[PDB]
Amino acid sequence: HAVIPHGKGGRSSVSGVVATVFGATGFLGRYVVNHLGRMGSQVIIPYRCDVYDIMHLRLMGDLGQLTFLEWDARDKDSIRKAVQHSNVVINLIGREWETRNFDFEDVFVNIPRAIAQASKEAGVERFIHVSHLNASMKSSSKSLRSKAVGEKEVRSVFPEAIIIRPSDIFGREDRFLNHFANYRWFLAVPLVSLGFKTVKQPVYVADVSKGIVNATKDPDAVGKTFAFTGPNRYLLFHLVKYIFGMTHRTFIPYPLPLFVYSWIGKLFGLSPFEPWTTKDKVERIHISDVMPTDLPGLEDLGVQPTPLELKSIEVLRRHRTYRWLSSEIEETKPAKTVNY
Amino acid sequence: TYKYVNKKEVDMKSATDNAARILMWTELIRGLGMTLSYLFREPATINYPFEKGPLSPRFRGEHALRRYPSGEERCIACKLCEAICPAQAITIEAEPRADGSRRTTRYDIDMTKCIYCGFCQEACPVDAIVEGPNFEFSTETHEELLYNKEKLLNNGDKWEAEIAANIQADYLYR
Amino acid sequence: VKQDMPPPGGYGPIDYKRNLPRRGLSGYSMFAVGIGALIFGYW
Amino acid sequence: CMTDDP
Amino acid sequence: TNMTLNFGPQHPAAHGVLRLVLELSGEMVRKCDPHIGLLHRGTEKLIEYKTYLQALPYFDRLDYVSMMCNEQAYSIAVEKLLNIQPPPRAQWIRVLFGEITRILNHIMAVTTHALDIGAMTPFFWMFEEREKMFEFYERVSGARMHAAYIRPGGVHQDLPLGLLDDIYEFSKNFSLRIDEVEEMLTNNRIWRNRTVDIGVVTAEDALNYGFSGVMLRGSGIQWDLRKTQPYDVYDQVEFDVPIGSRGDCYDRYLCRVEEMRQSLRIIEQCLNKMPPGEIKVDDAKVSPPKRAEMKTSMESLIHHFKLYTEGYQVPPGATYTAIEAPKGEFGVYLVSDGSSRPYRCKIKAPGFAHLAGLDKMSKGHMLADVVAIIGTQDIVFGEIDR
Amino acid sequence: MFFINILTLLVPILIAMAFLTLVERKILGYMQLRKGPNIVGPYGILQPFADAMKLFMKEPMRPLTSMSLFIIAPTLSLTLALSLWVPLPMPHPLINLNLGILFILATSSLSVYSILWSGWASNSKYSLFGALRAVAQTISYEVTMAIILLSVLLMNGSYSLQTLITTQEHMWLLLPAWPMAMMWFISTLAETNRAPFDLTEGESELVGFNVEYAAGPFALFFMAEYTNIILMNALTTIIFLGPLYYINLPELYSTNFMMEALLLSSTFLWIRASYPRFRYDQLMHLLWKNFLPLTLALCMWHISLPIFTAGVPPYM
Amino acid sequence: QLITVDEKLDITTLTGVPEEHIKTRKVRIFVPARNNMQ
Amino acid sequence: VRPRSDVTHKQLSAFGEYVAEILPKYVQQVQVSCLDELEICIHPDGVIPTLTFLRDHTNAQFKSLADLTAVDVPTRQNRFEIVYNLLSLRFNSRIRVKTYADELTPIDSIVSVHIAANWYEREVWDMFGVFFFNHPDLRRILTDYGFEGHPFRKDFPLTGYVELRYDDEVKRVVAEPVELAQEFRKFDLNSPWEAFPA
Amino acid sequence: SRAEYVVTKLDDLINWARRSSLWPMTFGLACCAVEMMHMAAPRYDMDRFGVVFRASPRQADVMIVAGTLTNKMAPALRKVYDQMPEPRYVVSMGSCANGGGYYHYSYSVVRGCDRIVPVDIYVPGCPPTAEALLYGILQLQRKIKREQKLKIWYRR
Amino acid sequence: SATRVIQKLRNWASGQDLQAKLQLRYQ
Ligand SMILES: NC(=O)C1=CN([C@@H]2O[C@H](COP(=O)(O)OP(=O)(O)OC[C@H]3O[C@@H](n4cnc5c(N)ncnc54)[C@H](OP(=O)(O)O)[C@@H]3O)[C@@H](O)[C@H]2O)C=CC1
Ligand code: SF4
Ligand code: SF4
Repeated sequence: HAVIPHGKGGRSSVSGVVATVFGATGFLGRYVVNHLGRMGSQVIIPYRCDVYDIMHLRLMGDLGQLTFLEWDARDKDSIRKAVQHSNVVINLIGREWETRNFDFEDVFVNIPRAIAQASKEAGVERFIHVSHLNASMKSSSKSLRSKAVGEKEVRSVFPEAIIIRPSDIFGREDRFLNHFANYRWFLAVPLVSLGFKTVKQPVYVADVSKGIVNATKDPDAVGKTFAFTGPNRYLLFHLVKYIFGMTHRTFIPYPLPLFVYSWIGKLFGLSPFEPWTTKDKVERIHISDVMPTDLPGLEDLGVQPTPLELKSIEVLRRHRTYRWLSSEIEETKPAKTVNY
Repeated sequence: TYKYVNKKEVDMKSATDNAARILMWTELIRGLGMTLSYLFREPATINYPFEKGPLSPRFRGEHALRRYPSGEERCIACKLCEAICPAQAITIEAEPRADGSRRTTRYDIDMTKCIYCGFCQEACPVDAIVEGPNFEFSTETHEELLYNKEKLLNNGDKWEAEIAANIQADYLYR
Repeated sequence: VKQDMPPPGGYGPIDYKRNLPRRGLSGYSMFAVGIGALIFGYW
Repeated sequence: CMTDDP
Repeated sequence: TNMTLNFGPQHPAAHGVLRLVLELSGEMVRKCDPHIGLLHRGTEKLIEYKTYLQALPYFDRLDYVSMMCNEQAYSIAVEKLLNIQPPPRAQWIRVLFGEITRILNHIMAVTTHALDIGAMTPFFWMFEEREKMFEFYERVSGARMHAAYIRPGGVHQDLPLGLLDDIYEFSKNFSLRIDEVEEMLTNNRIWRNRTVDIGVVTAEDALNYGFSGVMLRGSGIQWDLRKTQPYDVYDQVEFDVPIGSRGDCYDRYLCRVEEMRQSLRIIEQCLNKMPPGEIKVDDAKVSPPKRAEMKTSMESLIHHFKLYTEGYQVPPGATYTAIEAPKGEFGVYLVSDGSSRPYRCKIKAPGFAHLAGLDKMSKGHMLADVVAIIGTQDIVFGEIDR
Repeated sequence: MFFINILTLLVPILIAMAFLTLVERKILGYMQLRKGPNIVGPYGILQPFADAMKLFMKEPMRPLTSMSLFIIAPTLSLTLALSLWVPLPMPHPLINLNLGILFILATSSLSVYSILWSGWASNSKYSLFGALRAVAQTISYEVTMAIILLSVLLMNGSYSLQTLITTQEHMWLLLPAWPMAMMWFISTLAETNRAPFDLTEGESELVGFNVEYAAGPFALFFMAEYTNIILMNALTTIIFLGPLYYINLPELYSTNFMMEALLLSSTFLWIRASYPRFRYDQLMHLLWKNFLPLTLALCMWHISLPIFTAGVPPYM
Repeated sequence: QLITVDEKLDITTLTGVPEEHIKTRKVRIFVPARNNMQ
Repeated sequence: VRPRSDVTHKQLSAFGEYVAEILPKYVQQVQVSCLDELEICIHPDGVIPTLTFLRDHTNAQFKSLADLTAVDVPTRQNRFEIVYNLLSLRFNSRIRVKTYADELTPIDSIVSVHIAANWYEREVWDMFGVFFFNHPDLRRILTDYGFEGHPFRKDFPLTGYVELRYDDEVKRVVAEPVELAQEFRKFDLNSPWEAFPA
Repeated sequence: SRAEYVVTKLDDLINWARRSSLWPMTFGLACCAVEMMHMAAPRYDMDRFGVVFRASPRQADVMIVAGTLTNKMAPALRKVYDQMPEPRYVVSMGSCANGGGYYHYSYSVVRGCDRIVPVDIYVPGCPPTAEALLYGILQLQRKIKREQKLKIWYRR
Repeated sequence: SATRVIQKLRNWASGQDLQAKLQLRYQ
């Protein structure tokens, strides 16, 4: 079972990767389908969002490259038919807010298991499972711990299943960068420990995507637990200010106990419509980026990471004002890098 | 022979006439009368789903492949329908069917490429490809618009009765 | 076999000229009725 | 109105 | 940049797609540099790769308000190169549908002009009449517009049995419909203002910038290629060119309403005097054989097969043939090698010249004036962009 | 009670305001040989409610612009227009104001800002050019609009709109003062930016403050314009066409007020379809050259008619 | 007055062709033979 | 058979000599072809002079420029064949003056003689690449703003080398080398049998 | 009372409002524009169905791309698609915009608008008949009717 | 098919006879 790769390399060409991608509608997802579609791969995108929302993905895929299937996580049968004819399964199912009808376990461990489980029954050559970086089975945030729980299980349902483990991602439409920039509405921008001792290493979304895609088309990655990290680390302080810097909005880092702040996250979490901050998110935000001692991701998988400052201008531009909208990054001052 | 579209005394009667035209907007009132008049005319619109705008037999509409009464598809893959298509829409590849006869393995009209010229209707010697009456085949996805032999043959079977009547009415003219 | 052709003797005649009618109350008469209305109203 | 025959 | 402001491609005011990069000191236009090619599609290069009969459908699309009149220009051109001329009935047909098409163009030009000006009821009044005309096209060609009826050797198929009668009922009444528009716009106390003395073009300047259309006729130059250089049987009919004086948006308009009137005079005649006969040349060499003949006679099948698959095989030469399309002089310069597919086919578009004049017409004019002048040139971006 | 009398006088007008768009999209239709909207609901009665719901649901995109001079502008437009119905004297008014017409003139004048604020807020060229011209003709027309009223008042004796019901107990003020009615009607057409005078929404000209306004903001001005369309027509139906008043039965006043207002509201609908739009300068050429000299002179005639015809109106 | 250039007219720089299709494309000048069929 | 009127063939021929004598210097060939159309062929340097004589001569007033075009015969050393078609509302006739221009040997501009040519000359530069000296503002008219290559040249691929699609990653339209999903089927149509020239 | 029911009904209302009043912003590139002006015209009144004659790039619910989307106009189309509200839709009209049409192999024509704007209903025909557009606009109305945005919110 | 009164309102308002040249095509 395979498809000889013919063509010159662009759209309307063939690469031979038929791939179910269950959580494509996501920020990371959007990018994964982009490269897969650019390369000419056959992409099956399972969806449970309404057809109007899935429209953005149609255009990057060539005619007949993208197939959309109706799928429900609780219903095992839907996952069954999606992987019927795929040979690569990529799992990006994740959320930050435990929803009424889906718990962190479900979105991270429960569902992503059933999926790979079926994929095996199907006989998919490889499964790529994505879990957050620094995910201990004991990490504070229920999210991270639960994700850790999953990367274990799925091994047993699907052995030698690649497990890329990305850091918080930097990209347009990302949270890491937009969240902080959107603190503008808040007059003061709380920062636990005044934004210190939680060094963070962002990674451009595309780098992550390209990396993921390259995995699909490379035999070197099997059972590998890569870690796409980034080109430079940062104390949360510079990051926050830098953001506000490009956004050209004032910065008032304010110390606020994580204790009390976990409570603020609880407050937003209470909100019915997509809580903006999450008790877990808060914790995750402060969880310091771990140093790298694992299977190299970017570069190792073939893409050289892209510095944050380089594309930050595009992600944070929408947050500027009438005039600030015309400033460029090189006249601006780039913040210092703290490896710690 | 030519004509001057706009090629051109002052008397109280005249002036008073002209001044009244400017002062009490007499010609403007004339224009209002015309629109009030139609307000009273019967509207020309048709209930679109219930009543349909009339199309006579030559209407080109949607492509279909016909079959002989017996049940043998008319096309014999001479492939000049492909030759004369202006848009390169029709793609035909053929091979001798086991019967030994000549038939098209693949006949694909790309309707998005097709500009509905109706020359294919013209060119076919057996008149296998015809411009069918239906114009309502709008589709949610681009792929549905690309049509293979099975869709066109199915289109042919569905509309054969009217296609036969339409060709019956217009063949003397051709 | 029959060919659509003009009816025998030709068709009837069509209008190719504007038939816009120059119909209006004469200006003096128009002003007088109006001024008379204001005079009655003022009284 | 392609054909005036029902 | 004197507040340079793209008229913008998406604008109801701009026919189709026109970026008019205009520098306006407040509400006065200092300079208009129209941008074109927003609808270039390759029509001239594509034709080189297609046979003569499969390039006929391109001409309908060049300026599709005037669907057929354009075909006639290619027809005539291909007939000249072959030194073949159409049969007598076909000629009258082409003049019959040639004129019907002129009306269709003028109903568009006059009513669309008003919609940009702000009068919206004339468009609905005359689009119903248009609709009725389209139906003629459909019952003759099969398509409402983009017919492909006028082919290089005559028309494709004789008129349905009964069309002439209906092209009469309509013609018998259409006049009143033009009359109505009139009672609404010709003398409106306001149409005149926005149109009168706007975009006056001198006579010498109109010839110099190659205007060649109503635009020339409106300035008082008397030139109708249909009377000066008769094509088809427009010679046997009798009509009056509507020349204008004090050429300005209002005067030319009056001219377009007058040719709508004169075309009804030409249509009447064509119905009164169309001859019994064939509608396509009898040279199977140029015109495709009748389907009864190709299905019973070998020479006819061979001629049907070769004509549809390969082509006319026009003798080598080059010709510039111009007709009087509703917009103005539409001409095809068709260079041709002995091959069945053309070598070059520059389409002269009445419109490439007219737009150019926008600059020399709209000078010291307000934003609203520019909208009025694009209307008085009947710009269909298909012909300009080709 | 007074609260109930605020629902009535508001809702009723809002519901009627919705039915005007419908009677606009059908009367323009039949004039143009088309049925107009009849498929949604019965005879299109549910049509106004339908797009209202579509408009509010669609995203109110805030341009990459002010965020207040953007949201203040529609609120002001709806607030002033609905407010000006407060003192209108149908039968007897809700809040009778001794200087009532000055209230109506002042409240109208404030709406010109909403146009100015929306145009500055959008921060795109089409909006600013449109607003500057729009503000210009609105206040230009205000100058003749005000003088035309001052001529009226001097023959009414007071600024209170309630007095005209007693002034017009024998004859409409159209018979006298018809020359100004026409000039009040044309000015009412300019101030509601309706057709003959609608270069603001001129589409071919400046596609204009509403350009960047979509969804909820679009609706509020929108609602405002149409309510105004009625209010100004209603002021014509009190000041110049005086509906018959019988003290014993107050509703025949409102019944005829209903009939005359609807017909004159129908008239600006009919004007729109019938006429092309005037040029920006052609519009101001009319007011400053054609109308202002007529109005100022006829203003003097209305200070003289009272005195030498010993008809000075009774104050109060 | 005319100027002298011994440089083979190369106008590869003006034609507007992508670099790949000017350096990797071999064209053959041949007189077409006849389909033996005819 | 077309209704040829020899009356014309002669009168136009006679004018063709007239012009040839009046401007011996630039006219290389003059020929009234069948179809009764006269074409005076001029050396490229005679662009200004030959046109001006036709625009302003009492016995030959050719006031409007119907068209300016450039066939491209790749075989011909001088690739382009600029053709100017002119009409004479006074003598109701048409003449075509055609010159030859190579890719990098520019022709003079006639915007002076006829301002109609302001646009067509820009059209010829954009499509064929001929350059016109003394042109007021020569710049691409029909092609895209960033288009590379002159399209109507016989050596330019129909489909071209670049096509546009919207890319989400970059959220902007982006060129890519053309990849077609059904190449233009190049039917060979010439028949191996000629037609004995009448 | 089951909210699920309460939700469906509510959604329907929402769908009825958008589906009854679709204000189309039409481009009129090319000619298929003439066949849409016919729809707006009296035989086939678009308004009767709640489709407004025309609106600006903002207040527009649906964009009808009529005509060839040439490479120069391709950046604009997008801009205007990107300048419309959150509930927006695109009805491709014409073989010249469904795919490439007679001009598919040209160097200046984008082979389809669905390469530049996501397309919801493709209306076929070189001059797609006005009735056919009307059929296409009516199928967009059935597409909207089926959309169930709040029920997915509730079940998400 | 319209009452003569309503029809008259039409002819009067128009100034010519629409009855002779109607918008409704008939057999
Ligand atoms: N920066 C980041 O976002 C990082 C992400 N990751 C991991 O990478 C993955 C992708 O991230 P990202 O795209 O931002 O995540 P998103 O929040 O964008 O969600 C990803 C997709 O999962 C789908 N989804 C969510 N919940 C469910 C459910 N209960 N059933 C079915 N589908 C569901 C969503 O579809 P819909 O919304 O239509 O339901 C969405 O399209 C995540 O799983 C995350 O754990 C790791 C590190 C950093
Ligand atoms: S022409 Fe008629 S028969 Fe010959 S191939 Fe095309 S369709 Fe089949
Ligand atoms: S599709 Fe046919 S009709 Fe519509 S634009 Fe392209 S060519 Fe003109």
